[PDB]
Amino acid sequence: DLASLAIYSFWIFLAGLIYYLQTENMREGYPLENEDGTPAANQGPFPLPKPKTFILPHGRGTLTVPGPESEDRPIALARTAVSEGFPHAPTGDPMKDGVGPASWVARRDLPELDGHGHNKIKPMKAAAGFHVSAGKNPIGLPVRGCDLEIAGKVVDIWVDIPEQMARFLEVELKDGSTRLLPMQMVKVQSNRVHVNALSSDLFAGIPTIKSPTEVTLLEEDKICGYVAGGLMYAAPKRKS
Amino acid sequence: AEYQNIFSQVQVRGPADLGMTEDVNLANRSGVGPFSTLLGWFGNAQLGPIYLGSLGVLSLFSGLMWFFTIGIWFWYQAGWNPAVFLRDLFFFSLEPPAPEYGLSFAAPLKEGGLWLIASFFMFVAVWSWWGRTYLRAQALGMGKHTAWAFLSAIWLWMVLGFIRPILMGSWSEAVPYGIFSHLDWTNNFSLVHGNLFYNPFHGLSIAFLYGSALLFAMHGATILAVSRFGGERELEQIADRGTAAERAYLFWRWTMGFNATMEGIHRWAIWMAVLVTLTGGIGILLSGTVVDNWYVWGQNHG
Amino acid sequence: ALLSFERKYRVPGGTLVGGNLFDFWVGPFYVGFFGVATFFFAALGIILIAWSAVLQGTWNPQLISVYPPALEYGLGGAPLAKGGLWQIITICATGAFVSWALREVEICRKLGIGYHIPFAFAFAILAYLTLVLFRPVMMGAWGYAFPYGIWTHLDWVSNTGYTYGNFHYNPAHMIAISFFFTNALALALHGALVLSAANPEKGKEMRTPDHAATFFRDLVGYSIGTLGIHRLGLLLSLSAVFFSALCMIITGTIWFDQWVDWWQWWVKLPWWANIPGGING
Ligand code: BCL
Ligand code: BCL
Ligand code: BCL
Ligand SMILES: CC[C@H]1c2cc3[nH]c4c(c3C)C(=O)[C@H](C(=O)OC)c4c3nc(cc4[nH]c(cc(n2)[C@@H]1C)c(C(C)=O)c4C)[C@@H](C)[C@@H]3CCC(=O)OC/C=C(\C)CCC[C@H](C)CCC[C@H](C)CCCC(C)C
Ligand SMILES: COC(C)(C)C(=O)C/C=C(\C)CC/C=C(\C)CC/C=C(\C)CCCC/C(C)=C/CC[C@H](C)CC/C=C(\C)CCC=C(C)C
Ligand SMILES: CCCCCCCCCCCC[N+](C)(C)[O-]
Ligand SMILES: CCCCCCCCCCCC[N+](C)(C)[O-]
Ligand SMILES: [Fe+3]
Repeated sequence: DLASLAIYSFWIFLAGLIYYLQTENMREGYPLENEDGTPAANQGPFPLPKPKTFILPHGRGTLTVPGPESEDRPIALARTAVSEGFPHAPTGDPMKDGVGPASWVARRDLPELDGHGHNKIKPMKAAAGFHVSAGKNPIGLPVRGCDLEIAGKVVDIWVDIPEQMARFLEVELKDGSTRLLPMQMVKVQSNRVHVNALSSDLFAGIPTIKSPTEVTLLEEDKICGYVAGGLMYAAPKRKS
Repeated sequence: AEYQNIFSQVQVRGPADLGMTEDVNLANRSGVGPFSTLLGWFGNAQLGPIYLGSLGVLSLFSGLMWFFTIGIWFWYQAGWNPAVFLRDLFFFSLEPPAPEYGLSFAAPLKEGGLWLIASFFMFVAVWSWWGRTYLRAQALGMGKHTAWAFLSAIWLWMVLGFIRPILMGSWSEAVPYGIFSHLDWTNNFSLVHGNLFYNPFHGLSIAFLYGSALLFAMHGATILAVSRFGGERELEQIADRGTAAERAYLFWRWTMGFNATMEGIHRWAIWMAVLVTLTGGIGILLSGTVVDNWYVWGQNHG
Repeated sequence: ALLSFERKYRVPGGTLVGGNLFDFWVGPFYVGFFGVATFFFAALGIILIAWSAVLQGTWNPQLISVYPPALEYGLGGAPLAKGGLWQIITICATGAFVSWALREVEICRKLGIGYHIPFAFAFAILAYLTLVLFRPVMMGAWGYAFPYGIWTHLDWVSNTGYTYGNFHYNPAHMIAISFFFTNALALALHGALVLSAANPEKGKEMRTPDHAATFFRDLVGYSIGTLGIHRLGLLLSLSAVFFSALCMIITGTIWFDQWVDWWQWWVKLPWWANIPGGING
């Protein structure tokens, strides 16, 4: 009957749909690879989708996925076993090298732009008319590391203009140079800003930006990456 | 403890975003509204501007007419009494015409005509508002997923009070406008068709509902988990993948064996949700038109 | 075996239990100590399911049913064939679930991300524990729990519901549903919004998150933003399930009469109780 028809039909629709959804989620990270970088023999039941091309705004070009994928940076890792499926140990300093939880991606050395073509994120001093509207204002507070030692002082807020969101705290270290600190990895207290991820002696390691009014997708990644990596690598210097 | 990212720690405010202009008629935009420091602790604080326009107004007007044609019926039920109105508010009901009138529009005001009027207002409110979601998207040169997704929802609502009552031969088969009354109608609708738990569409529909909860819980939590790498900025992550996306993909890969992309999971999102009322719609449309009792149908399959 | 960018992430550490012992992968999958725990609890609970099925004398999944002990056994232990099997399985299930959560934690650490996922999952676990542990214990017997069977669990739901009239009248159940519907609404919107920006009208450029924001401000005069809708989603969904757990934990414990009768309280408030007309006068 009709009902039987409909439901059998549906289970078929759903299958091609789960199929469509699966291939579309392969527009990246495939083909699969062996731990040595050579293409894996088994890529699964699913073929690669036909490329699609993205036309990116502000004449910043196009993106065609799937496409040739390349790390575009040396990975300082070494095998720890003779068979596949085991961890790869850092061969240097994971933080400095940018592997493990401290990893970063070779994105664009250009800032993300707002709908108009202006830099999406700007230091609040250069963002005309922006002010702290609610909560505790961080600017002027000492910055404390997990080792419970002062690493610097907050001397501005880097704000997202279209969203009116505080993205990073600009921090002034003992030598007068500043670093950016992601707003999701800091606890704004009443008499201090506490950073659980990094100990005071590691703030200097936070990668620097080439210009004082911009950050690029590459620098955001290196910075966010480095700070998150502290959780595992700063561990021996983090107290209670 | 570490910052969990549910509520913002600090609010900064700046000049109001009158938004993008593209092919939009700015004559029809409102002024920006106040800023809510409340809305600010969880999301943006900026209210407006909004786009009113011929279809916005029609929709809005019909929308209130729906809402009021019911309001006046309740008050009259209440014996025009404010004390009663408030005590008996869920008990009021505006019911369709008796099976007696079939699909005729001649039924009286106190006996069903009023229901037709209300529905009429609702019909216009929802379709115009639909047109609104398509146009608003066109004016900015955006895809129309929001309009096609909304259509899914309209599907179920259409089937419920317009397409099914019409295929059964009468307006009495439709849903009453009332709080406790539309619940009763629902419970009853199942009792009469041999228990909806035996309808394979109802069951499918529940799977996608439960799933929507499953997936949005899954997605919401992942993005917050990687916001420490600007994960919430999904469109540029799409255009240029970050360590935020890689960590997102690998978390789910290491956990359950496969993963999505930053664009993909959003495809998984719009379908899981749209399948709720699609499947739903079908389950209900076949109930009483083709299948009189799902238990009995369940025993044979046909 | 690896995605073109996975290797630099596959570094040692993050384990909660047992150091480097189980710190490794099997194909795409991460094992970890809890990898093993869940495998163990799962293999076990499945064999215990295959075993109930022979005592039942059916190899058909539409028929297999693993039922709790009867209302006579109270909160004591039942024989295998008479409910004991269901208790071991519940222990195994719970064991599987918790273990699966803790593995999520272990993966979280290795990747240096947030714990929001294991955290959200725990709400699901709490819902299941409400239906087979908290409620029954508070009620006084293991048989108030639902059976592990495809259709029988549906029977349990329908029967438990109707024991209190039309369950729609449970106030907590009302709010719980409201969240389920709203969450599905928000999921459809969010998904639709991002896609429409990333996949514009033909030949046009990918929209900006500033367009997406506008689109919504234009539609309903407000945009929650990208950190907002994600906070929203997590919340609605967690809430739906939180209220689901509440409607059940109160049902049969502190309220055992017909849910529809509980609304008399509103109506029997002294200021408008004896006043004529309407529906309730
Ligand atoms: C929480 C609310 C009620 C209840 C009310 C209902 C109602 C009402 C319905 C279901 C439906 C289903 N229920 Mg139930 N269900 C409950 C508790 C459970 C439990 C549990 C351990 O707590 C589980 C595992 C299930 C599982 C299931 C599926 C068989 C089915 C589709 C659900 C879905 O899409 O979710 C979304 C999740 C996903 C898409 C993720 C993937 C889920 C897959 C499908 C899990 C299948 C597991 C199953 C085959 C058993 C495996 C166990 C062993 C390892 C073999 N229910 C409680 C008692 N359930 C629907 C149905 O059609 O089945 C008859 C239906 O109509
Ligand atoms: C005793 C009750 C019966 C039963 C009878 C029914 C009936 C009858 C129906 C459902 C339906 C549904 N049931 Mg059932 N159901 C039962 C038990 C359950 C159980 C359970 C036991 O755990 C669950 C989880 C469900 C779950 C569900 C949903 C999956 C499904 C509706 C999805 C939806 O989101 O529609 C919500 C969305 C809409 C209604 C779309 C409407 C959109 C419109 C356009 C909105 C307009 C708004 C307007 C402008 C005014 C708004 C105000 C302004 C915002 C201010 N049922 C038992 C067996 N169920 C529906 C279905 O699809 O069944 C197959 C349905 O018709
Ligand atoms: C006749 C039926 C009654 C009624 C009786 C009941 C009863 C009784 C109950 C509900 C419950 C619920 N009802 Mg009701 N309800 C009715 C009608 C409805 C309709 C409606 C439209 O009419 C709606 C929308 C709902 C909606 C809902 C939800 C609020 C809730 C179910 C979801 C949940 O609890 O998640 C909770 C989620 C879980 C339990 C899932 C847990 C999953 C676990 C942690 C992991 C699964 C792993 C699995 C084994 C994996 C397999 C391995 C494979 C690899 C996949 N009800 C009518 C009036 N309703 C249920 C509830 O609130 O429970 C607390 C419940 O018990
Ligand atoms: C809290 C909000 C919602 C939510 C969230 C949620 N679920 C989650 C997560 C999150 C955040 C995960 O991270 C985790 C996941 O990895 O998803 C891919 C998970 C998950 N939610 C799942 C299912 C699920 N979630 C559900 C519900 C929900 N999940 C909510 C609505 C439902 C239902 C019924 O609504 C189901 C069916 C899994 C896909 C996955 C967890 C997988 C897992 O725990 O693996 C460990 C266990 C096994 C491999 C199998 C164990 C076998 C048992 C020992 C025996 C079988 C006993 C069982 C009781 C029989 C039941 C029979 C039925 C017919 C009744
Ligand atoms: C503030 O106080 C005042 C007095 C000012 C008020 O106004 C208060 C007002 C309230 C008390 C209003 C309360 C309103 C509610 C309780 C409403 C609740 C409504 C529901 C629960 C509705 C549920 C389901 C509705 C359904 C499925 C409707 C479907 C409608 C249709 C598909 C429309 C079909 C069209 C019809 C039959 C006519 C078509 C005719 C043509 C010519 C095309
Ligand atoms: C978006 C893809 C995920 C869809 C989930 C498919 C599994 C649902 C199984 C429901 C069992 C249903 N049925 C028809 C017997 O009632
Ligand atoms: C509709 C029910 C679907 C249940 C799916 C069962 C779990 C799926 C896990 C697939 C993981 C795949 N793998 C091994 C190829 O990577
Ligand atoms: Fe998202």
